[PDB]
Amino acid sequence: MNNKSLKTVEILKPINQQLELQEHLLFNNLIEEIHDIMYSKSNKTNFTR
Amino acid sequence: MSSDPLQQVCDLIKGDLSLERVRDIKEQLLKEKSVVEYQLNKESDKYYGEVEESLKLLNLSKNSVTSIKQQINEVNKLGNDNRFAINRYDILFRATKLYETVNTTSSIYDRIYNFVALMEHIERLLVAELAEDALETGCPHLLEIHFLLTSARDFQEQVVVMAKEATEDAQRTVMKLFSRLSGIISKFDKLLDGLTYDIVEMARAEQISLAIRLFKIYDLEEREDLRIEAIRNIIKKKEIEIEKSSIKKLPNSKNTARLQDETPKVIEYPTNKGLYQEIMSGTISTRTAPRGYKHFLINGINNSISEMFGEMREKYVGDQKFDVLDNMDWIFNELIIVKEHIANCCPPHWNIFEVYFDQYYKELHSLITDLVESEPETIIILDILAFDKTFQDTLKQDKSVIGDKEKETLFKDYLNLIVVKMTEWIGNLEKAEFDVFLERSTPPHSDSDGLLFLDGTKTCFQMFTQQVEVAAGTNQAKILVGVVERFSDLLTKRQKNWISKISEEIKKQINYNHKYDIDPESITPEDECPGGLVEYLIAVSNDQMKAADYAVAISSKYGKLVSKVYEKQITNHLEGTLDGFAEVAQCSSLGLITLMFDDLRKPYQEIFSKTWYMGSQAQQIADTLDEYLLDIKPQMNSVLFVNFIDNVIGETIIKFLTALSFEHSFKNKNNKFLEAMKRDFEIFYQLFVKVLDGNESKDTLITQNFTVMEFFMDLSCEPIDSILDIWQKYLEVYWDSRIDLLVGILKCRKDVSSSERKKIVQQATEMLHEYRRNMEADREPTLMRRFVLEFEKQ
Repeated sequence: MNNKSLKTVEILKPINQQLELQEHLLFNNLIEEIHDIMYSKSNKTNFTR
Repeated sequence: MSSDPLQQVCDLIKGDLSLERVRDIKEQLLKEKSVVEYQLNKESDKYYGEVEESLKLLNLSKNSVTSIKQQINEVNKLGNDNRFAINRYDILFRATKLYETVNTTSSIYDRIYNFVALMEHIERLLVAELAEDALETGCPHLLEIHFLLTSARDFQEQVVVMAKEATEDAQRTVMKLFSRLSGIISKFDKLLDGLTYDIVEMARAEQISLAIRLFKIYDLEEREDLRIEAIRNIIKKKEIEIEKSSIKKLPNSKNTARLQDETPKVIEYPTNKGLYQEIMSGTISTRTAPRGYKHFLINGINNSISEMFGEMREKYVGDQKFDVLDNMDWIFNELIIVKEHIANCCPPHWNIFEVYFDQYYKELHSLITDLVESEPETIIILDILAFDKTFQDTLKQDKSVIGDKEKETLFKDYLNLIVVKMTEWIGNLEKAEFDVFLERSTPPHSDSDGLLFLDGTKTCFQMFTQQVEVAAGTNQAKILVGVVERFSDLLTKRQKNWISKISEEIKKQINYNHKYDIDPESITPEDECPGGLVEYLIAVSNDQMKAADYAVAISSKYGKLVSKVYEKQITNHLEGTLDGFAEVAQCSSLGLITLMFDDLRKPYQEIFSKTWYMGSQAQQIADTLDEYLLDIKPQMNSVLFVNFIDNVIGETIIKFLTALSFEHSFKNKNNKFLEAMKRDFEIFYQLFVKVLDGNESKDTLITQNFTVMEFFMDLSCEPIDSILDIWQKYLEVYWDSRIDLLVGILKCRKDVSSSERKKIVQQATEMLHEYRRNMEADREPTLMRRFVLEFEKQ
């Protein structure tokens, strides 16, 4: 809504926003391809079958 | 938003990411919205309640006033109930048979038009009674109001002659018109001979407790009765303008008429379309119309009988010069007594209270003409009419007074009088004083220690203090400033003349000292003038300080009944003059310093030659000028004195540094000049410290000049490698006497050469000007101000 546009704090909030979002796609496909079971465990690699 | 990005700047006045200061900035916004909603809260509430009473009374009068004109539907439609029913009897034979004889007023018009002829011919003397009062007619409520009702019975021939305008016959106002010659104008003018002689009888100094009672009672009875009567005829043209101009000017005629309407729409046709709005029925019903000028048009002759007796009591001369308001305001006292006596007599009319303010038009307009130009006593012009303004105010409600509006222009006449008078006064006082001061064997007003006051300046003191008694006496922002500040321009002409003729006192002691001990080939006519200028010029500075006494001290002493703005407008040009009260001392007392000197110019340039080097020239200068400040010292005003002896040590050191360009080669060779800078330094020390006793200025107003003493000892005694720092330190205090003095010091010296003058004195010249960019950006011009001695080719 508030655009804002620009610094003060927004922008230079949105960097950590969008890169935190690609960080959550990183951890997201990490746990997705963990027990995909493209690595096999109950988890990725902590084997419980 | 266009506010929010600006608010993003206001919160961007916290940093950029400033969450703590963003929180506090939000608390600031909460304070702003907080108070804005406190005032918007209560303001919105007051507006809401205004809408509440607004719609509450639009309600309450829509409904209740719709049931007030519809309560006039209730009670006025109840009026239509008994229209042809009421009074339970033959009302048809009461309004058409018994009221047929109401259209039979013949014999009453014959014996009352005939008796109105004969008996008002008798009432042309009986009801027109006079000669002289005998209670104003006698008894004009019997007499003059008997002529009013006799003129109200002849208002059938005066006012209902304008109602009976071709009613049924031709001789109703023709054969009765000769019955109205002794009938109407022998009753209406009988009430106007009794009314003009009633109010004129009420203009007779008592006037009286029964004469103005009866007479004014007739002049309120027929006055207010005449007012509602001709107000009923003007409301017959306004009730016909309400009525017949709702009929003829409906508009549905629609021509309208030619030519009995527009004009006279709406009057509109007498008996009865133009009459019955002042005639029957009509429970009045004539209208009256007595008496027209009982005091309905004759109360103006009562307040104009004290305002024509008052305006008549001017006697425009003014019988001394301004005695118009004496008898005129006496008729204003008789206007208050006749006014309140007549309101005690008559409530409705006949001079209730307007005689007082009408007599204030008599005293106001009277006092605004007796001194209009300067034809009255110009010195007593505004004091008279202003004294009757405030006093004749205080003699009433404050209000049979004399409003003038010519006060201030007469105060411009007091400006021209007191200012040009004080030009004459001040000029004679000056030239008298200065021609006394050239008689130098006797001083002015006695005291043996030179604190003499003066004589014509005392006439300025006390007598100009008496000149401003009208200034402060009327408290003018145009005289108590204007005579005072234009008088301060006259004081500038004064101190210019103290500069002029006190400079002639200076010349008088200059050539009188030439006659005394200074080579008498100088003698002038007006300068036969021995020692004694001391008491004269200090007597001048003494009444500079006594011009501070009455000018300054009387100035802030009395002027305290305006604001400090106007008081300040006075204060700008009498009390900064304290500096002016030694500014003559800026011109007189420096003359004193040269006239301590002018018996002694033989050692004043034999210094720096060989006679003073081992001799008694220092004895003459230091000891003789020491005694010369051992007789001015008891005799001198203080503000003159500190600046004086200050400028004695200074001017006496530059008369001690006179001969630096005579080019005598310095006797630091065998120390003869050098002892003249050292041993004579002991002799030229008690010229600073026995001159000064009773105070501790002996070196305090001499230290600044021990600078040029000891550094000049470094300048003119000392050799090559000790005149550098002479100009270093002597530059660090006195750059007013510039570097080229050393050139003259090296004009007076062979054994420090000219190339040494190039290095020392020209690199020291660069010290002078580059230090003037460095350290002067040293102190002021002083004793050594413009004694920059002549320089050779560097």
